[PDB]
Amino acid sequence: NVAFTIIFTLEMILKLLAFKARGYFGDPWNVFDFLIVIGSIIDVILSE
Amino acid sequence: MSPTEAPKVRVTLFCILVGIVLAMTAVVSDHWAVLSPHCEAAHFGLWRICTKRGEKNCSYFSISAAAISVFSLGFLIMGTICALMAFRKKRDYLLRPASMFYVFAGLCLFVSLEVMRQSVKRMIEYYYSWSFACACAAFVLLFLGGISLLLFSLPRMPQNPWESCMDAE
Repeated sequence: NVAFTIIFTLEMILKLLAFKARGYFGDPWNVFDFLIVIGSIIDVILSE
Repeated sequence: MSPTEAPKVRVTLFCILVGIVLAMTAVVSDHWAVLSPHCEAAHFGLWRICTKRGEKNCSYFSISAAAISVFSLGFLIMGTICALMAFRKKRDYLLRPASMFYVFAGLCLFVSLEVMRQSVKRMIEYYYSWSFACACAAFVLLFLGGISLLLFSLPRMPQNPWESCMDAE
């Protein structure tokens, strides 16, 4: 639960670097992918 | 312009700006547990916890419910920073992630509701006339407005075989 959550975080930091933000929130799967990464982190912190 | 000048996005954003304080009501109010032994009434909150007989005495002590609402304040800062700069500098995509944190603002509030219901469930009645109906309005505000703010800046279902989400302008 922690080990995957770090990995899909690290696909999202990379997909901010390549598109520089303006282009990342243009494709609405990435908007959903931003939504999953956040709530998955709160799954970790609130559990522990 | 068209995502940020529309009347549906400015009615919505001011309705975000109302319930940002309704949680801040609940963050310093201590009213949504009314104990009644019969006197030994208590008035619980998020920081203050207040036993009244008059001899009004409020104090401290359920520490899970406090730490969650830091991120119901930490997101609530970070939700506002993007939304503020999303009017200037001709950025309008940035209106989308600011809607995200407002959803995760109220979702941290709904946690701290039920945990202070579990500070009641182990602890004679339960009654509310101020805090429960404001914080379970602030949740009901922030969760519902941010989702509406989210839908109003995603483009549309394309309706026709040439359109695409993310198409020029």
